[PDB]
Amino acid sequence: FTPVVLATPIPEEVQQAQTEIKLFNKWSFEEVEVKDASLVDYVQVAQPIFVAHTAGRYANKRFRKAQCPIIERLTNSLMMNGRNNGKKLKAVRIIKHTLDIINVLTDQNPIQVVVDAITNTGPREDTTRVGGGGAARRQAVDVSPLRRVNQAIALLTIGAREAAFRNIKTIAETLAEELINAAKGSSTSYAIKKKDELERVAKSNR
Amino acid sequence: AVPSVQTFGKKKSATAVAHVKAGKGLIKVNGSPITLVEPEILAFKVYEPLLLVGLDKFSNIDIRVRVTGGGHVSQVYAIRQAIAKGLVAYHQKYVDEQSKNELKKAFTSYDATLLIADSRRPEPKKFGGKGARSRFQKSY
Amino acid sequence: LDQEKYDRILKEVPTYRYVSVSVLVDRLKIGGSLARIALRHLEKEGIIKPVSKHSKQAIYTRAT
Amino acid sequence: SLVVQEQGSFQHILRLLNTNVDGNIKIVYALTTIKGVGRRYSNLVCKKADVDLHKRAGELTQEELERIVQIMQNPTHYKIPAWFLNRQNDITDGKDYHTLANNVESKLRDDLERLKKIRAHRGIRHFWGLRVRGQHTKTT
Amino acid sequence: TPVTLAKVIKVLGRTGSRGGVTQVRVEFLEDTSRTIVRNVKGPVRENDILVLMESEREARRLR
Amino acid sequence: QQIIKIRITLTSTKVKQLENVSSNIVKNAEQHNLVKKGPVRLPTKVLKISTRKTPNGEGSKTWETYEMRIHKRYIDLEAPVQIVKRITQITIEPGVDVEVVVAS
Amino acid sequence: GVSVRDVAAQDFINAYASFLQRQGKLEVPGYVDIVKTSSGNEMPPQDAEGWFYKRAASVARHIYMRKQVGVGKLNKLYGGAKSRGVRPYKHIDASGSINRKVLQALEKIGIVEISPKGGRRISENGQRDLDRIAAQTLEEDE
Amino acid sequence: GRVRTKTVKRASKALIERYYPKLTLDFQTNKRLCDEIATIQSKRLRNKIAGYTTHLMKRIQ
RNA sequence: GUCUGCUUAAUUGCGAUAACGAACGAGACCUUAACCUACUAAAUAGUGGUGCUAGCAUUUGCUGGUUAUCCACUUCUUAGAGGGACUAUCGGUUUCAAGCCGAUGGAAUUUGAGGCAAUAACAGGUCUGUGAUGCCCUUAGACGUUCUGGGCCGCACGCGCGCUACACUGACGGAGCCAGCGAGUCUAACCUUGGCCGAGAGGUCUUGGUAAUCUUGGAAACUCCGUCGUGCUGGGGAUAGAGCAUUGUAAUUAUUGCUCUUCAACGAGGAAUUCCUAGUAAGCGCAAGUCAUCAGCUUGCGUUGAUUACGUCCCUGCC
Repeated sequence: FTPVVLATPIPEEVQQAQTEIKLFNKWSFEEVEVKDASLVDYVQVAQPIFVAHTAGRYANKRFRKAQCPIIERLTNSLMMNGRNNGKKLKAVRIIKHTLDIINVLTDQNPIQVVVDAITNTGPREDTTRVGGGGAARRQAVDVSPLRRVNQAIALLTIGAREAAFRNIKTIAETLAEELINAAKGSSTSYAIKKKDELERVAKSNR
Repeated sequence: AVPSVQTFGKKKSATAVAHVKAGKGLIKVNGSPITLVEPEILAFKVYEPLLLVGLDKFSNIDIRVRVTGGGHVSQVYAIRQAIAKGLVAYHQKYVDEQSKNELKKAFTSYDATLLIADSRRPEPKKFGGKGARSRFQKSY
Repeated sequence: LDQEKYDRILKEVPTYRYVSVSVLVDRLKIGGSLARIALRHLEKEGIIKPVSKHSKQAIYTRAT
Repeated sequence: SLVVQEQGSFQHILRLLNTNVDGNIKIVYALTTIKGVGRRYSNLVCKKADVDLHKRAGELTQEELERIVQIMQNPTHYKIPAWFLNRQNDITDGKDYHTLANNVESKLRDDLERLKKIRAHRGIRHFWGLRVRGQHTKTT
Repeated sequence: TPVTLAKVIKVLGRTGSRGGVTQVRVEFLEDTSRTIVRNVKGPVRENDILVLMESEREARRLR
Repeated sequence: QQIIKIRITLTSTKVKQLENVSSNIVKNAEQHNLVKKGPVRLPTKVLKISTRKTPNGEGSKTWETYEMRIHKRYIDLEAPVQIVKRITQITIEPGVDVEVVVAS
Repeated sequence: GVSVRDVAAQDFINAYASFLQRQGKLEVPGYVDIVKTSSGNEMPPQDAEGWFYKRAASVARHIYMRKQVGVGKLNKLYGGAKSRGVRPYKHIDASGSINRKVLQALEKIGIVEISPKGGRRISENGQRDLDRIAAQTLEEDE
Repeated sequence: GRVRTKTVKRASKALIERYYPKLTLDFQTNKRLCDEIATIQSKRLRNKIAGYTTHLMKRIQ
């Protein structure tokens, strides 16, 4: 379907791939959606990144954290463990990996199972520190859904991190070993074995 | 004659020079065309703008982009601005005027840099403490 | 390294779908130094068909 | 290129200088479970030697155990450039030589007890159990 | 496990010692005209669909 | 009539005497009509001597950044041994240095 | 029509490396297996080999890319920082020696030359020998 | 903040008395004018007088 | 006068007022980072055109090399003059006062940032910077001067400031392969290439450079292409044995480095408790300040670069 014939052959593989089409031309963001009502509105499915980097003026305006592409509040977290602190290009050479080890293992739309590790991974029934005295109760109150997803990424990063940690497994195989088992969530993961562990510290205090 | 018109590029440090003339195909960056990107993961940064539009348009439009300033990712927007910049400097001086309006409603959508370079500064440093808003240790 | 480590390997790593070198130390356990070898070997029409990149990860896979 | 079919002459622990070695470890070390040798005299006695640098410590012809006990101990002969060295000028017996396994432990020893006969300050500050290089250590 | 999804109407006044709590009305999306006044924890607005499996505790204003 | 291609190289601490001298310069020389350029205008050096404020450790750690900002400024000018000398003598002034690095 | 630029930064590396491995002319200086290149590397080059024929296409593509330079220039380039250990990590300038001797061996055939102002300029051959071999490394990409 | 000042108000409030007629809200036509009238220090100060004024003729009507 | 109130980064300003109008501070001002396709010039910055030219195409093309082959340029890169922004323009929001949001244009939270920093002081520190200096003491068996040797580096331990790491989101390796702040030799040894000798650490011949003119355009995080495969490892690099080097009259209480082997803890850090609102937090480097050397510090820069608010008086602290 029409190869440009410009000396400089700038691809006919990444020309039929991204002319016919938008979006990162490995994963098609194209009939992939969200299945809950609450975390629509507060989790971009995608404005087109044709890669997984925007300057990023996301915290001036008290909200736009919203407008922030999910994929690039993720690579965002990983950003740590302190020593890397700064490295985004190590963090996209790692999640540009992650989306191939979900596609490969399940056989899914993996950018969706990326999204289903969001709404499922969110703590709703959550506590707060009432002050209150020397001792009081964590009046149990359901976060906005704003906060929720702040946690739903935050959680996931503090347990697929120890898994490489004296580990044969290179976060690419533990991250996708968390999201497949965190959406099926299961409890072989770390959210649905803390998310539940905060529901479950509240259900009393309440 | 030559028909040439033409521009600069600017993101936090350096420049490019799009010499957008009349030839046959080419898109030379640093003495090395764009298939040959440079920090080859970001590689897709510049690949959006040839296709964000017809790889159709840029057959006509020849860009020898020299790239100085500004560590590797600085200039990446500087050479992005400049292929669009002039995208409308060709589509302003040369190719009409609604071809700058059909564009900029394509190119305005990622509503990003692309067209308008970044604003943000590095903050000056001070006395006492080390990157910027840091104050030295405390005592008692 | 003896001769029920390579033929456990090849009859187990044609339709064995997801692989690496963390895949041969957790499934076939000892080695790794060697492993990135009897995987990659060949690449005879009946070993692994990959979507692998560089060095730093070698993410391989199914001939079919 | 494959899993190499290692027969048992894979032999599974090794013994070089009485001083232990392990036998399915990637060599240059293994020559490093030793005194007085460490991946630099080790990547010469293997290049001046007909070696593998990727073989293990068990997988060792013996013509490659006795040539690799042998360059070791000799020093100037299979080009050992003498700056390459520790017993740099004896200064008691010159000499161009190597202080080894059992022997870096009784020569560490015999260098302190040509300056404790003296009564000076390179082996009297080793003598008070506290350090000779000039600093103030208290923390440690 | 019955989930009642309740929509926030009127964000009211700030609370808590540390400003960790807003107050909150809510309009029950899924039974409109009910208009209960719970609490929540977040940096809120009007229209944050809000999630409660606890239908209902109706809450009172915490130092 | 021996021609010479002189080069005029200035420096001061005030942008107001100084600018004064390539207005006077290049219009006490286009009177003379000379073959010249226009007041070239060289990167602004610009010294910041950090110093603490106190006379004695004591006292918070409480510092200064005083500096001379020159505006370096040069020119051109042909003309024999007669009408570069009548030009160098005239601009005559407070604040300022003129060299005549001559090009015979 | 067919460039050194039009082609990548490690195929030309490994496909002039297996050209200058299999030329024999190239000479190979006597402290070019042992000796640590750079002194903060502990490890010399992990090849021990014809890094010398991988530093013979680097050096060489590197010249031509610019005008002229070398030996106290390929002195600031090939090393990196330092491993000071404990002491906050520090640049270290190689050893002018090996490429002060490939630069006097490239001098031999007609690849690299001495640029007037002086020091290494590729000749007029030389370049002939890099536009022949950027078009033989463009067809392992094609 | 964004909170206005005396020198400013009391400079527009003196002005607004005489010059309601030349008077406007395109404030970029006052800015010019507001020099021919006041004898102002600054450029910044001046751009904050007329800002206020335009906050008079936009509510006066 | 110097204030109920509203106002701000602010005794910063409208307004209320037997209080009228001024001085210092703050702000104004000076430094630097941004912008000027208008000026003024550049074989110590670079363009095309020009040959001379070295390759691939042969299609005129594409890829070069050339401190002069010539010139012509001045976006670039430097840098002088200069200009330029005031929260501007409507819209709101208010005592329709001072002010505060938002969206457009814009290069552009006090434009960012420092530096100067009254009023009164503190018995804070310092005669161990002084040939600034009171008064005591010292004056040749001196507490003054100087050749040596060790000493401030001595450890069961108590307390701060810090470096690498508990991984496959990493460690090892080829192969891509990228800045900015500097500095620098003169009366003599500061930077060193290049081209050799050394596995290396280096050695050296010889070279340039009082420096946009030389080393000096090639720094690391990384993209490359993979080996390692959940094995305290192929994370960890402790402590050790020798040699070989490179300085230093002195290398011992190994100044550093290399060459190879010994393979110490720790498997994410309790009662505590810091610093931080934008190129900001933090990590990967390097040039200077020492200096003969020996940085795990001091300063300064950039190259990648986000979370989180953009608000309160719960606290402390001070007004």
